[PDB]
Amino acid sequence: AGWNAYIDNLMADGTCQDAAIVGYKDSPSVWAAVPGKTFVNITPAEVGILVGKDRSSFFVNGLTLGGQKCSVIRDSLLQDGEFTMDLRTKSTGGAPTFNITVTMTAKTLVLLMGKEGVHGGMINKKCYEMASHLRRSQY
Repeated sequence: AGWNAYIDNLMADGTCQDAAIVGYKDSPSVWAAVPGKTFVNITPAEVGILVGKDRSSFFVNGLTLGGQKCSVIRDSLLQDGEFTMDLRTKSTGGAPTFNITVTMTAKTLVLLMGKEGVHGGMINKKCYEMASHLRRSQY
């Protein structure tokens, strides 16, 4: 309810192409996402891996978000005051790859995907700031 307003903000400057707010407690589900893209299709199983105990194997095997294959660049998801994970999509046949940052709040995972050529640091900072805003409001 009203959660798509946060998506609108994340999508406002035009450098990002996808975004989602996913609750990870109890039964995971997408609270808001960009219709027609990738994050909207995120499954509870994919959410279980992001917040999982094994935080090594995915550096070798990669992971999927909405069925899209990704490689993990750095993981500080469960690190207090840091809360981020930087990823990059894995493409095939000349398709462009995009940078993604996932930030954990008290109840959600804020995922953001940049457009082609957009630096991961910019994506990381934007995702982190939205996550902190939510965190301050107890989400």
